[PDB]
Amino acid sequence: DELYRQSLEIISRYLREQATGAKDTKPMGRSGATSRKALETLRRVGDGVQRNHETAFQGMLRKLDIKNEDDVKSLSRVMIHVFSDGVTNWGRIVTLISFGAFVAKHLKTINQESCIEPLAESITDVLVRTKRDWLVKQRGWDGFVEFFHVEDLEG
Ligand SMILES: CN1CC/C=C/[C@H](O)[C@@H]2CC[C@H]2CN2C[C@@]3(CCCc4cc(Cl)ccc43)COc3ccc(cc32)[C@@](O)(C(=O)O)CC1=O
Repeated sequence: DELYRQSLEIISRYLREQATGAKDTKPMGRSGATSRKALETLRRVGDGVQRNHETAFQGMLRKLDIKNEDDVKSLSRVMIHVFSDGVTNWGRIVTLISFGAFVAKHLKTINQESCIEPLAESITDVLVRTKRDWLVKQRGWDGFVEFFHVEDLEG
């Protein structure tokens, strides 16, 4: 399942990088060029989402009250409720992953870094297993990179 594997790699790297503030220097697996570009795109667009919706992000984090492994496990149901049960577009996918990064940073701050990888898996499961048809129709991570591509300015 190449789409699942690629998705998990991109999402896991972004969440870990957000939490630690350090780039992972290990090579990507399969489809490395696209995955690198996808991660670069999340760095740009995801960071903006977290700031544009800072108050709402903080509010939801507070409401969720994430302390430990069991709370992190409980998030799948919430993601299905909020993300899966609605329209699908790249913006909503970016928000799913960006709020994930916001939770990952919280996990670092409460010294529960071990829960970041399970969190990344949960987000990937929700995205790929509930929206595969859409993702395939939209050309997967190549489509993601194409959708957010910015042309160079003249001059
Ligand atoms: C205009 N916006 C962005 C501002 C809305 C902020 C919301 O109050 C709340 C703060 C987090 C967001 C709720 N979640 C966050 C949520 C749902 C809460 C649990 C959760 C946990 C993780 Cl690890 C990742 C994501 C999520 C599901 O992902 C979302 C995707 C799309 C939208 C909202 C999502 C979103 O698409 C939606 O609200 O439907 C976001 C949207 O329209």
